[PDB]
Amino acid sequence: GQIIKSIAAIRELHQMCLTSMGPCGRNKIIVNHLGKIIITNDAATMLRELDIVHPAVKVLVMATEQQKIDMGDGTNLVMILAGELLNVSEKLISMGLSAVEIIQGYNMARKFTLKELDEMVVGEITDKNDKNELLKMIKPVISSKKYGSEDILSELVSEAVSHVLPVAQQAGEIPYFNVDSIRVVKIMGGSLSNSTVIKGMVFNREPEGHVKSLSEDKKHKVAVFTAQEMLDFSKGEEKQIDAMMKEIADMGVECIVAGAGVGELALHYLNRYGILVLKVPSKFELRRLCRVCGATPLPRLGAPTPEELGLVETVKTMEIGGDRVTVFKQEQGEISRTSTIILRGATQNNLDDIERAIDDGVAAVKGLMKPSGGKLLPGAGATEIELISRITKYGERTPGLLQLAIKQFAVAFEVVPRTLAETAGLDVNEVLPNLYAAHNVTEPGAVKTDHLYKGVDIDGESDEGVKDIREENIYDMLATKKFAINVATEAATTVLSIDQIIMAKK
Amino acid sequence: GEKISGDDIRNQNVLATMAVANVVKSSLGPVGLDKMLVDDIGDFTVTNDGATILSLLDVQHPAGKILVELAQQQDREIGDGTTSVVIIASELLKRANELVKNKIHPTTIITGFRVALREAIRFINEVLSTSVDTLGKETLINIAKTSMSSKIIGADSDFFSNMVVDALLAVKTQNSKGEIKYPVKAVNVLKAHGKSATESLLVPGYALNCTVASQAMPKRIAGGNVKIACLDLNLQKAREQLEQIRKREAGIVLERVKKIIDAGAQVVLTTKGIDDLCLKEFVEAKIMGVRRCKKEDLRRIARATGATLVSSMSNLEGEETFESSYLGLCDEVVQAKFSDDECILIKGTSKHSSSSIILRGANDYSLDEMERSLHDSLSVVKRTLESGNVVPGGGCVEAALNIYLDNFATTVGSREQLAIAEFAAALLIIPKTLAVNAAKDSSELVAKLRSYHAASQMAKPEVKRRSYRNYGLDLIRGKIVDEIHAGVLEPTISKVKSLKSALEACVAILRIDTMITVDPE
Amino acid sequence: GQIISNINACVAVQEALKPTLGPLGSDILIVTSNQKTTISNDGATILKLLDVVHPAAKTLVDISRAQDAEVGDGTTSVTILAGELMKEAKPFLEEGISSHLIMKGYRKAVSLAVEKINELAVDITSEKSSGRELLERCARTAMSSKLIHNNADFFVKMCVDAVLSLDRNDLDDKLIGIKKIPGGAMEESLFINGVAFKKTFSYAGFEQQPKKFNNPKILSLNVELELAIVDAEWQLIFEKLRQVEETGANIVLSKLPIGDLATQFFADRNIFCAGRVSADDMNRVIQAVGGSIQSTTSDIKPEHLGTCALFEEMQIGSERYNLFQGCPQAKTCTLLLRGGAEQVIAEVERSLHDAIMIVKRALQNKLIVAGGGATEMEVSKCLRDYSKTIAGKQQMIINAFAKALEVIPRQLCENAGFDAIEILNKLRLAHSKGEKWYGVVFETENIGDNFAKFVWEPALVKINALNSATEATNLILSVDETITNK
Amino acid sequence: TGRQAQISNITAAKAVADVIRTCLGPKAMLKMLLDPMGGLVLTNDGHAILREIDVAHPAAKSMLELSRTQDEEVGDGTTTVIILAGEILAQCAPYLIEKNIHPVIIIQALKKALTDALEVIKQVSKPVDVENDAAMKKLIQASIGTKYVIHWSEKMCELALDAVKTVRKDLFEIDIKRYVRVEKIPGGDVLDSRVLKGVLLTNCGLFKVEMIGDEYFSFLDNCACTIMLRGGSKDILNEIDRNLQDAMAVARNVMLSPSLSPGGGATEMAVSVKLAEKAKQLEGIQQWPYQAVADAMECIPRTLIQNAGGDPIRLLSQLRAKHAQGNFTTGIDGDKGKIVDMVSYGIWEPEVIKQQSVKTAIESACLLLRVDDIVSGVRK
Repeated sequence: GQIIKSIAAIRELHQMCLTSMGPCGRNKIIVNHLGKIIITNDAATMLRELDIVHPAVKVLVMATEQQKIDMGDGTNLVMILAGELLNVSEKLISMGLSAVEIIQGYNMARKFTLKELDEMVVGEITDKNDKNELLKMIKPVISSKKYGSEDILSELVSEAVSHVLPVAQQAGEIPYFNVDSIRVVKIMGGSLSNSTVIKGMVFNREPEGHVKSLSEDKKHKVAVFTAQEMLDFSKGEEKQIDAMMKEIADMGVECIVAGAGVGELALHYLNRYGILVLKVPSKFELRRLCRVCGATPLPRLGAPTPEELGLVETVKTMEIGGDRVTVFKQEQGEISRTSTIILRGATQNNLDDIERAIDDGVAAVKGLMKPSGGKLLPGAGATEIELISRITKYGERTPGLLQLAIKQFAVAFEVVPRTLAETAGLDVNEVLPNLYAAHNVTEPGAVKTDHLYKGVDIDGESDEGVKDIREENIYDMLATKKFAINVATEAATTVLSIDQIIMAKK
Repeated sequence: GEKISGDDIRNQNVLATMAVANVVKSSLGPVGLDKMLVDDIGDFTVTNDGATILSLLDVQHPAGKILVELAQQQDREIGDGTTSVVIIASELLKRANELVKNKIHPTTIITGFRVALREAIRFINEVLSTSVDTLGKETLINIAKTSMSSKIIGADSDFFSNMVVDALLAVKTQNSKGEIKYPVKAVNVLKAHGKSATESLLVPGYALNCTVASQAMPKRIAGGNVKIACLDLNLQKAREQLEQIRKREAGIVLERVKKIIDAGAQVVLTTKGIDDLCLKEFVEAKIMGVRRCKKEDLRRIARATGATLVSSMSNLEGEETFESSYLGLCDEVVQAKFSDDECILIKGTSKHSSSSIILRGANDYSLDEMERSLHDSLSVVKRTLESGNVVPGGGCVEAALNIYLDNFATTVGSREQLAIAEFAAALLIIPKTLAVNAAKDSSELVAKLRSYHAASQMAKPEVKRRSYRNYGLDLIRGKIVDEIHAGVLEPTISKVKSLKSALEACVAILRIDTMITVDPE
Repeated sequence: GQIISNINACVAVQEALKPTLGPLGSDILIVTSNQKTTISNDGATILKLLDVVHPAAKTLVDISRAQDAEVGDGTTSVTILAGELMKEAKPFLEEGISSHLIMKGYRKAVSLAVEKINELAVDITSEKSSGRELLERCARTAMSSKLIHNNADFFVKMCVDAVLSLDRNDLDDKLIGIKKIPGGAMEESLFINGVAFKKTFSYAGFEQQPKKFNNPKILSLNVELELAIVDAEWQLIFEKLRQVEETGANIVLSKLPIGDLATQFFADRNIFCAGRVSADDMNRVIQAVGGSIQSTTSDIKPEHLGTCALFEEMQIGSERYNLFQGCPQAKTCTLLLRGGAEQVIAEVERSLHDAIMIVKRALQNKLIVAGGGATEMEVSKCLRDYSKTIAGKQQMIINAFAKALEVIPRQLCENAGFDAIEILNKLRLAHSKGEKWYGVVFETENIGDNFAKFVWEPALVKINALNSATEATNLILSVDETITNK
Repeated sequence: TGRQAQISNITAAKAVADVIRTCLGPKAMLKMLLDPMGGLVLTNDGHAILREIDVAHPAAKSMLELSRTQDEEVGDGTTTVIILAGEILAQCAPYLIEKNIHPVIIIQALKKALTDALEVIKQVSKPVDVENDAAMKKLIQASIGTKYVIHWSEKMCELALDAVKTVRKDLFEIDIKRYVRVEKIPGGDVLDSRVLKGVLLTNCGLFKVEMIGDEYFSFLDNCACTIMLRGGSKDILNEIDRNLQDAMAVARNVMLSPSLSPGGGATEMAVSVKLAEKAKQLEGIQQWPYQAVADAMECIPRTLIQNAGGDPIRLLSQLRAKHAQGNFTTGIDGDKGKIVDMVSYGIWEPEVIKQQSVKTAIESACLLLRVDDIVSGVRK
């Protein structure tokens, strides 16, 4: 009522995410009750919008939150790995093996995998500020994320990270990384070649009264803010608003930021004194506005303190995507980080997949800076084949009942190379011997042989099966794999620990 | 009753055609798989033969039964390739469906297929070859390997090659106004189990399955001039007037046996069992008696040994006698134990020489498939010696002929060229189906094989030897190999009659317009 | 397998647009819940009001909505190509061929197609056709490729003169908006050099309004004028009228309507005023007269008052509208449609808005190629020779896309009543031994040269057509499952 | 239909094999059957079980003819060989209906498996001389341990071994042992027998006629042997022929294959551990379906563990380690489920027992894989 019932739901979702991962991977369409259509290959976003009536399989749904908080990438790899571990364990259940040795078998092999990740690591090379290093991290995401164009998207991200880079060369001990430092804007129409990068951050709003530049003012000033008796309130407000707006114009403040409701009488004087105003800033825009500009949102409607004010070297309100838009565009010299990357595309759904792909690229820098390093792992399924030889060796080194769990734990690794063959329509049985041909019988006496040095890249080479991953720069994140086996083991043992569903007053 | 017309009938014709077409798709090729049929009587029959399947196949569609009669006519005309020919009716009628929904007139489809097959003979003239073929050392073995397609005998075809060749070697005779041919369908096949495929024995003569009543008779006859007699009458005990008739009928039987003893017949063939009265006369005369003989097997004995069956003993007068012209002749009679039974071996017959084949298998279901597979191979060699023209195998014929039809369509032009292009794409299902049964890619070898035949017609001298042009295909390894190294070939008469018999078969489905179902009584 | 069921539902989308291809195409009638009759050839308005079932139908809608930016016209000959690529790919999807090889092979075919389209596009410049020629002689049949067949001769001598005033590098689409005037004729439409809008409200002095101004001045004011309490409410409104007269504005545009007090004060002084002014019309005056909008009378100053050459009161269709002429800055020429049929006004409304897109891309680059569906025939002819040697199975994949482009001449023969096979045999020799430029001619009902036919089409339409059909067809193959909650 | 039709065929043989799992060994269980007519048949022999049951699955009908072939050779203990044919079908579930492995590829792997199996059969080969009557006495008593005639076999099995050697001799040694004529006399004691060398009807010793209610006694002196059996009960003669007439297969198998293999399901233990080692040297695509055959080989000895009430997972851990390391002569005790080796177990079986078991299993397994689907309603 549970195991067989859950596996029926597992094989469903496992086959779904099987075609998501890989450069040949596929997307899916999800329609909610409101009619919203979302196309993405991410498993965390997929299961989030879907409504599942089976509480048993929901363990893998909530398990994605552990991966998104720790890393945010490799979500498709976790669902495929965790889903396969429960599929290969079905044979041990029919054999009569209790879950005691099954849970202990996965936990024993999990510690053995972490020991191999430190021995099998290569490509230290330890360079933060190189533009080529930013390309080596963002290129491999074409497997799990959108593979459409890796040439243009890799260049815009590398120029944006280097623009917001704190520098502080040698040892600067830089804390407080900015995840929000990268932002993209969806613009309907145009191709990807029309996209570019701006030193400042941009946003979608339209000017009304002035549209003038005003950035030529050579260190200008910007402010930030948080029957005759019937005319007593009317004339009373006209005298106060006039005096408050005049003192601002006397100080030479070209643009102000108003985060509250702006009346009709307020906008009347702004056109005469030539003062720009922002209309209804959101919550996430208000936090980015005060931190980058460095101005205090004084709630007083009067003249703000001229000592602390915002400054923008160069800003233009003219057209960008064909419509006039006022933006925050700036220059790194006199003002801080958090630039943006402007995207151009015809399909709005394709811009969403690029947004999720760039957001995962921010975690690549997080994985390098927060621990000692992100290191490297063989990409395109070349890491799993390295573990198959190690886990198989551990089965003979530890005789006992764990050999049945160790055997099924190594067989579960066959889904990763099958992913490349299934999504490409090629026979997995033809590519399988080409994968074993790298290590042959044993490893040659040379260091970093074709098993470690080369990998599986299938375009025209499907007959050969092996390709160098060094020139292709195809690698897997080490912090992701460490957290992948942790979430997969915790989620697999959780389903096996389920006994009976309990309903309380319903 | 029910009357429905329009294009929905033609869409239903191909729908019922593609439904039964899936039966012969998995059985095509040497790697093809068999299929089990439930006879509802408690037993089952597992066969890949299209002639046997379509006979038992239940088809509720009136047009679907046309393909059943098509395989029956190909058994007498060809005798092999049941699943390698009829299978073309699937995509050939499917590609024509797209033309029916369009403005293409059915006559253009009909005349388009007629001009394509009429001029296809000239295209086949390029791939033809004589009966000598290569330098030799393999002659009738290469044509014996033609039966490997659509059948599983290709694994054991190594030892069975010399068995089929030598079986048809000594059966030579003179018929057809003096033509030298082998009278096939006359070969006796015995079912047996045990040992392996390499232990199969070939008997250059006649073999009879029966049980000898008395073991003290001259079972083995040494020397020539052996006389054999055949009698259809039953001599045994059969129905104080009751005891007097029994004595009178006994004297009539002893008188008829006395006429056989006076003729000097060493072997007496009877239809039913032999009583004790005739056994005593056979021992004193040193004659071996035989009982439980089949009438169908006795007909071949009359042509082989020369002993004519006797319906009754009589003449113009009321005298009963056995003439000496009904006696047969052979070189020797040898009796040995074959599969828990002792069989009579008649070798070196006078009038006509026959041959027998003893087979071994796992169970009765295996012998039924091994018998018909080798029985169909006898017609492959027979039809090959009639017309010395042969074509290479491996499925490269269909891919090569479709390229010549591309330029042939531009020659005719007008509206008849579109039906030629659809006819070329219809023949492409044969090489693609073989890739499905071989667990390989379809368009992989198809796109490559057509590349070698694309420049085949563009070679002026044929530059040096053959850079591109070549024949044969390897299904196991999924590569392009030469016909000499692969050693596979097919007869031309089987390939010509394939699309020729299917011509009027596919058009008959197209000629159907209004469907009317009359309610039964 | 799941994609095949999704394609068959999307096949009927362009099969309803099947006859609509070409200038002989038909129209689709759409009736909504409001009983609004909409008859137009453009599929953008068709797909917008078309009921969608499977989410794949919205994919063609998003491309059609984005088609206005990429090209804007010829939508009948573009969107249909997205369904044809997936129609002939069904036998390949049933076999072991993955949809990735179809998507990867499509980009290789478009990369070779765009390379040939740029080769077909030739820019001579030099002494050949220049302004007022390329936009007239070569744009005669290029502007409207579908509708306005009988009235085409009228707009070439009219609409071309209106778009001539639009200089390059500007391309303002805000000032090209049209209006709906019931009654009249199409060829009798008057050219308007300034802002013109409807009154939308009738006045008691409607016949007494001033006929024309020598030096009019337009002022935009949002002040609402409406009437001890009686003397106070009447005096405050009277004081606001005197402050407006101090600026010397002969024309006052009020957002909210005005009462009788403001009307009588402006009528005695012969001062024009117009109420119920929309917000869209105010931005049109700012980009033409160059005035400003004053919310109240506190900040109103004399320098905020703009001016124009002259004012004129035009009476057409038994109704009078405001007419401005000689604006200080005008980048276009305002056109006013006429006719008694509302469907005809909306019919040419979509056509004239699609014709300005050609002028926009022509000013950037002036290029013409052979029209009438002959562009895909030369591209498909070149792909057959190259694809043979390109990456194995890609031979049959590109040849499927090469045969997918054959739907265009088959559709042109369906409306004209020709033979689909007869045109392929004549073009095959015309695009091989007949070099390139030989097209198809509908007038003489035979095959001829489009160079001497004078009919050309911009090659930029075919460039964005493949890009618009790129992510449209790739999204269908990249989605193997569709889930609909509840 | 297609792959779905093969799934029903795998479960058809799997359901039948699961019934005969407990039919092997001296601890073999029994099965009760209920027909629509109301009759009940309770027996431990799978021969009459497959004959009386009419199965609706067409694939299970092929196993009925296979049981007749296995029973034609020996018949005792060879009925459970069908399990091996059923385990291979269930072993293809991760491959055939999941990896989409082609059946001929599996059949080709079974061809190499059947060839490598015969090499392992020759590895456990233990020849023994047939001239010793005491060595051949304990050999025929192997199948007697499943019956209560054990202590009765002293005066029984000695008559069978002496009669076969007279009609066997040599020629190879191939001869016909069917010339023997066995006569059964109801009533009396089982210990009473008749020793007669000759033909029952030169210088004859004596001629006499005994007194028997059935017929008289006649002696014929030749220049052929008969057996007269006196049963200890009325209907016991049916079980006497099973322990003597049906026991002649042991005398036929020792002449064709003098070698001895571990008895009581202990032979395939050394085969499964050796087959896994031979798979690592193949290094090919077929290695996975070839190595998976060893997983189907270890399911047969689990029937003894299921009969001995043990844990097949934990017990086979030490058992499989003995055959793959210490020696291949080790075995499993079926009675108590113990590690006692076949050396002190005192029972050994000829090699042909497992030869014909694996040969008929692979030939029956490939034919089931060659069937794509099953159709009905032809109305023949």
